[PDB]
Amino acid sequence: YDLTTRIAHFLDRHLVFPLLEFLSVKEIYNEKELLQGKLDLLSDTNMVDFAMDVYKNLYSDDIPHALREKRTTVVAQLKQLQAETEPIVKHGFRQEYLDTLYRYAKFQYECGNYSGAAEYLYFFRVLVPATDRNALSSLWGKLASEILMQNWDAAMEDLTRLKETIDNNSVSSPLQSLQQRTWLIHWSLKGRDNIIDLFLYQPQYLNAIQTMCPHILRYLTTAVITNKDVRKRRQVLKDLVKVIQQESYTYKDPITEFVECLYVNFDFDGAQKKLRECESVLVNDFFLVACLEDFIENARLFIFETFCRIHQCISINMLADKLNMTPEEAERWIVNLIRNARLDAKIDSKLGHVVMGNXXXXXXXXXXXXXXXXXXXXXXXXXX
Amino acid sequence: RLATLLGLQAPPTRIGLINDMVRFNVLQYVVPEVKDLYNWLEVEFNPLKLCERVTKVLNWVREQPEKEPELQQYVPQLQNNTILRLLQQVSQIYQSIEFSRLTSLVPFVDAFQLERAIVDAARHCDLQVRIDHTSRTLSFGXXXXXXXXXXXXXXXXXXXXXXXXXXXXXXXXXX
Amino acid sequence: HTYYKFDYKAHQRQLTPPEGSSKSEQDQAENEGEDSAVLMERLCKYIYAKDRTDRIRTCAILCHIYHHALHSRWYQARDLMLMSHLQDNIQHADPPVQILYNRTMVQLGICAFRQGLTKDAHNALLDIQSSGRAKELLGQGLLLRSLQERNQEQEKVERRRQVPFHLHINLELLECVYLVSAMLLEIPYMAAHESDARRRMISKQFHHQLRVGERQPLLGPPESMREHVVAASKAMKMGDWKTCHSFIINEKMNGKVWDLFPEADKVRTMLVRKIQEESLRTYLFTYSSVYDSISMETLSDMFELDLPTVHSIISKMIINEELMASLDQPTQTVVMHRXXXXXXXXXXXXXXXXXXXXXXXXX
Amino acid sequence: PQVYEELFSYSCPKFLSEPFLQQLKVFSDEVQQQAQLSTIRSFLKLYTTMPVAKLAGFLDLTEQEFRIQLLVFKHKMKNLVWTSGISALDGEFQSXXXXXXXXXXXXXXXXXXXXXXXX
Repeated sequence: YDLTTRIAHFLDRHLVFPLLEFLSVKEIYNEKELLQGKLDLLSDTNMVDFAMDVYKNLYSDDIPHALREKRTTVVAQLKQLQAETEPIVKHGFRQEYLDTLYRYAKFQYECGNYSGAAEYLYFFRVLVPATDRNALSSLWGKLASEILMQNWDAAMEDLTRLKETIDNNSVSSPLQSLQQRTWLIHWSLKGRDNIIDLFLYQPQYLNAIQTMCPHILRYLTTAVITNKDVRKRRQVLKDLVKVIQQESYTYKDPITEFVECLYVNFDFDGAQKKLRECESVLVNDFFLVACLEDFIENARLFIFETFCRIHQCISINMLADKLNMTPEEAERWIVNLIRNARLDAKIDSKLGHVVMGNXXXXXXXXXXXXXXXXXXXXXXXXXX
Repeated sequence: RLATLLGLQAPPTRIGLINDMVRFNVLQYVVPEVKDLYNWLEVEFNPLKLCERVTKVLNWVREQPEKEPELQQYVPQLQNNTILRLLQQVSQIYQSIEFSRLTSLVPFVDAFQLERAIVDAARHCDLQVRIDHTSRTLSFGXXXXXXXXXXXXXXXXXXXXXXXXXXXXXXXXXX
Repeated sequence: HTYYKFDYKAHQRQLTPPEGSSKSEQDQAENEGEDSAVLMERLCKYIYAKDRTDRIRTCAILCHIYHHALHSRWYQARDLMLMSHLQDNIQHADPPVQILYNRTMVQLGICAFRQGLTKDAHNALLDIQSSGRAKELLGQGLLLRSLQERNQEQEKVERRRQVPFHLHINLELLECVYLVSAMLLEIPYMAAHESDARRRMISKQFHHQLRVGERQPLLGPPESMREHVVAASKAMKMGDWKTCHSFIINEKMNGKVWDLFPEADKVRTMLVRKIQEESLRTYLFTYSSVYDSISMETLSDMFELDLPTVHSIISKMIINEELMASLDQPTQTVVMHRXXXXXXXXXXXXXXXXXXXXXXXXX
Repeated sequence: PQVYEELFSYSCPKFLSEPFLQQLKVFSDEVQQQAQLSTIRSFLKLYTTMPVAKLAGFLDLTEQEFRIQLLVFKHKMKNLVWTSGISALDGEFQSXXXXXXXXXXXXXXXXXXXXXXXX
């Protein structure tokens, strides 16, 4: 995939630069695109720490003019805001003070000092004229800064403060924004079964701010598909396949759409080949990178379970040959899966035979029949 | 309604209609090969020899300009009738015959078309079958159950015969 | 005067328009790599405003969707439609909008079907093709026949607003398309119901027509297009896919239904494949009674479907319908005809439910 | 058990309610230990031959890791559940009357109908 479009695609500044730096650090130190674009993008802004890093090797050559100007303009801005806030604390007006807290927050954020951006951001608590706009926007900010400082605990916290807050409007997406933040927190924190529930829930039809439109499609999709323990047939069917709204996000990244159609349709080989194909790109995703190996393995386990429950006796060697993936690798994967107790697969690699089992038998059916009879009797008693 | 519409007293059977065919005037102007065909299929039908008879009879029709023309347009339904009879007779001869043998026994346009025909005969209830694709065998009926009710059905027939026989004996008594 | 035509014809009209015009001119628009697309999107963007009336704005929108659905990828059109947000507005009125509302629905229904999305197409067309009067609902009816009706003329002239034939799209194509869809969708689910597994219930368009034919005193070889589609259906039921594919052309040839598309070859082969799949499904559904076991190799060769598709379809379906069927992937073989104990357990549950209900009434 | 144990731990007060009379909670603990056993029997065999690993996964949940080698054999001694081939070199467990059962069910059905008619 081209970087220009990816970097272009995400509105957020952190995504714009942090993603470039991730792609650069994440895959190859040598490649130009991560470093050139990050350099040029950083030089458009007030953070010299990021700029200093760019100056360092693997980064665009250091320029004296860029740093001195940024640095000095900052000194000036800090003095200005300091005074203005002094004066605002001393006209006795809440709105001005709130703006100052917000403006110190903005200043610190662009300057790249995140702790302070957070502190002065939430300092606007007391001076909030109203919880819904003064307070919920404070939430959106703590959410941005917390995501960027990598505390997703705090993200959930201000998500519950925001969505717990009494005034809620159905029309506003902010519902959308908060869903996205929560989804992201769950995803960063077996399958969560929360992340997907969140991402699948709605589309604002307005820019995510937090989540790439493709990002929501892929995160929702993969998290769901991997939720064997949590997911209902509906969860595969109800909340993804049948879900018309989510279709919008899905049509954005069609490779993922077909991946899910493949899985739902029982062609797990196709599905897993798509996944193998995308793996290298998905390892470039700043939020997804850490969970990739887990989600794919879970999907594979689910596929095995679908194969495994439907056949009493399996020719393992044939399956490995006919798998479309190497037989030895498949056997190794099964061996890894089994100890976890994910699969009740009865397997000897050497035999190549696999066997899974879900008067005694006859008694079983008889027992069930008796059970039903009991229920019927109970109903009769109730009627009486 | 149309049968009543053609001054027919009632809808007929093919056997009934055939008898008019059986009558000499239809027969007299009737090409000989067809009379033979009627023998082969309607009179003395034997699966172990039908294929040969048809092979020797089918050459004659093709050669004739007029016979071939009459024949060309009935190949399909004729084939269907013959194969239906073969499936029924095989149903009588066997209990579980190999798919290779059954298909082999009766000529078909294609091996798969033969299976199609066999199932169609089953749906129209001219034969009951269970086709096991794993072992490549067909059964004209859990295993012991299907044997038990086959035995019962044989015993019943035997009893019927005995009863009828007894009746005949009564007549012999007078002798 | 533009949208309903091809990019070529449009650029001819435009070129010829400019040749007549004096070289000096004033134009708001700035030339773009695509001259035509930028013209349409230009006037489009112009017309829509908060201030601007819905009849004009909605008119613009609908024209966008029509043009785009014809000359551009389908997804774009879909996005436009769902983003544009006209539900109440489209129906009333704009005078000529009604045609756009139903005309553009028809058009995206057609392009999505050209893309060989059946599930999409049947979703799209059902509301508008449920209409008995659909010919009129598309604003195509002979002026004369309703000109005797509408008279007196004072009232009548306003009433006869039906769109021109060049704008108008043939009904046979549309109907055959939708019926072909409803066939692919509703046949396997019907067959299974014939199977009596009854896992799910599905409705297929033109189903009523098929029922009428069965109860008909006379059954003729197919002549009208619906009869060719019909024969293809019955052919699917009996498991002859070749016959079914043949029949659609035969119904089509008199109809000329498939000849009205530029990509017709591509769609012929695509449909040939989708029909291969669904006919394989149908076969399996109907014949699982008398077959205890199957062969994926033979089935693969005879349906002309590679095993990867076969095993997938069969396993998927069996898992979805809870069919008592077992597949060995190693030997590539299938098993059916079973469970008793489980069934009884289910019945018991149902009974319990009924009892509970009765208790409610008693209370 | 983890939930069961915690339930005793929290509602420790209810059990206590005299203190000498119930110094050790004896009865509740005995009852809980019986309660833990029932679920394993509930699978109740019904399999002619069972993979060891599946048994290990299920017995693993029980607090003692070594119980299945021991916990499984112990269950056989109880006789609530029957294990076949246990202690085998292979290591894989193996696992008129019917008519009577059927007749019994038919009787119950009739009884239910009678009550319905009488009602």
